[PDB]
Amino acid sequence: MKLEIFSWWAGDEGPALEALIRLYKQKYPGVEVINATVTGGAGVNARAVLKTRMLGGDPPDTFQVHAGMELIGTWVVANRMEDLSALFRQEGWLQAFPKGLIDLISYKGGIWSVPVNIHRSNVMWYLPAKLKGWGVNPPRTWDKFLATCQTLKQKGLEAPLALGENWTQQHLWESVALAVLGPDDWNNLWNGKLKFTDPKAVRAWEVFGRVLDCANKDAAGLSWQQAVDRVVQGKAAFNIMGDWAAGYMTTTLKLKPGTDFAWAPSPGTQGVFMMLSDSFGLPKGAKNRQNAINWLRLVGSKEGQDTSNPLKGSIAARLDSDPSKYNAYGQSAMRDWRSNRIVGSLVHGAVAPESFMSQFGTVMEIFLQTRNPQAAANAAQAIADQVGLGRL
Ligand SMILES: OC[C@H]1O[C@H](O)[C@H](O)[C@@H](O)[C@@H]1O
Repeated sequence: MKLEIFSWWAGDEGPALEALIRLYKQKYPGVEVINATVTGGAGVNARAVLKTRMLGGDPPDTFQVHAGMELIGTWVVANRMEDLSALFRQEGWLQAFPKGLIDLISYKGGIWSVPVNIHRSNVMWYLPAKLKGWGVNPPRTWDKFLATCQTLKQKGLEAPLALGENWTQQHLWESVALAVLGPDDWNNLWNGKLKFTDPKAVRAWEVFGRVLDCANKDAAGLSWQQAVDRVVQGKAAFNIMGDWAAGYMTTTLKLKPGTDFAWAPSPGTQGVFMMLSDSFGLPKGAKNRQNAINWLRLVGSKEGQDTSNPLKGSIAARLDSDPSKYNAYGQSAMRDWRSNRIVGSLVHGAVAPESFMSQFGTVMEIFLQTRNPQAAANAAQAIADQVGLGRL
């Protein structure tokens, strides 16, 4: 009796998953659970290893996968995933999750994964005590951000923005783009109505370039946790990162939300929640099909999601989640989830296929070397053209 769970929740990202695994082992003491993590922020490495396994005919029993185009445009269109519609009916999930989320996991009459959470991409983290020590406010626009960072450089803070490795630069970029375009034109990139070479979209890269000039010069070789650490250490003022950062700061670092650190929407994005969702499906050919199905039932449940997510920093996908189980960050994100305009993340798989996502890092590499907005814009457009962005 075995169950192999594939994810990128390694190291200090593992607490929430480990909690779910203990829960599963209580309910199913016969099953030896293989925690098959591929170490690497945002699943860049996991994606590559999964590809080797899936194409090799050796699927895991289930794998972490983002709801939306990431899920659909890779293993679903390849006809390698089981349709979960029957299970959704059995569990009452169609009424348990918001319709917008159901839509992301639905394609050609089937439902293809089970959401465990909602993360938000567009969060700016800072230490409200360090900001007072520097006598600045948390910036609500990119102009105020750029002006505040200049003040901080003047006051001796060399790199007021914390930044890490390539994907985290893309992560920053999607917040900047959302701010510059607004939610509708952000959405228009992904349906192909707005070209990346439109002056409106080129400007995303202009604003992004200036933001990049407030960042640490050693960013390329740092993990997302190391970039958060810079803020906690006061070697930076700000970091734009998903709310797994809140999980890191509370679960791992034992910091108190609101007093030891605070949060705001990414500058220029207040009122918009850029979402993503970690989900699990059922691969065809899974060696342990029933055990995996039982894992899906747990991750789709209120008991599972309200055990795991408070540790993670994400909120539950389930509408019936109990807010009393969440700290001050969790409860804030819960509120914004219900009230804000919702758009999806690029970097975390909601809005574009892996064909595009995987090549966006190359685009970002070339912006880092050229710092030419038009070149980057042109590169994103060529990629979109080559993959047929919008066809799914
Ligand atoms: O690795 C950092 C984060 O990246 C991913 O995009 C996941 O959706 C999230 O679960 C994870 O914490």
